Amino acid sequence: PQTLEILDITPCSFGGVSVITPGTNTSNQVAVLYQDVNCTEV
Amino acid sequence: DCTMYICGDSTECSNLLLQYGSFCTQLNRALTGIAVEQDKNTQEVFAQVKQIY
Ligand SMILES: *[C@@H]1O[C@H](CO)[C@@H](O)[C@H](O)[C@H]1NC(C)=O
Ligand SMILES: *[C@@H]1O[C@H](CO)[C@@H](O)[C@H](O)[C@H]1NC(C)=O
Ligand SMILES: *[C@@H]1O[C@H](CO)[C@@H](O)[C@H](O)[C@H]1NC(C)=O
Repeated sequence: PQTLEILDITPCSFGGVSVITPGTNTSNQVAVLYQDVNCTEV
Repeated sequence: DCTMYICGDSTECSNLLLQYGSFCTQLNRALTGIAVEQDKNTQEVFAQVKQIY
């Protein structure tokens, strides 16, 4: 509204996240598969 | 994602959706059950044999 320009609003919180883990009775170490992304956020 | 689909990027709405409880979990339980059997459907059709000829 102040200076005239058109700003696209892109929703945050994007891309799928998966949890690759053995049973918690085995180990608590987990691998996290991030769909729809490159290795950046982490 | 049934928290994201219903309430987009919203804390006030997501707090209201958490009052609905297991609804979000039971939908993904059925979608995962599909996602598992669709890999099983492909497993039953294309691999009937252990050896690659
Ligand atoms: C309002 O702010 C914009 C910059 O965002 C500026 O270009 C404009 O001149 C301002 N208008 C007035 C009169 O405050
Ligand atoms: C955890 O693993 C141990 C050793 O294999 C087994 O004896 C036990 O039944 C398991 N417990 C659970 C909760 O899976
Ligand atoms: C990620 O980007 C690199 C180039 O910077 C590309 O070579 C790689 O295939 C990309 N990986 C994904 C997420 O497809």
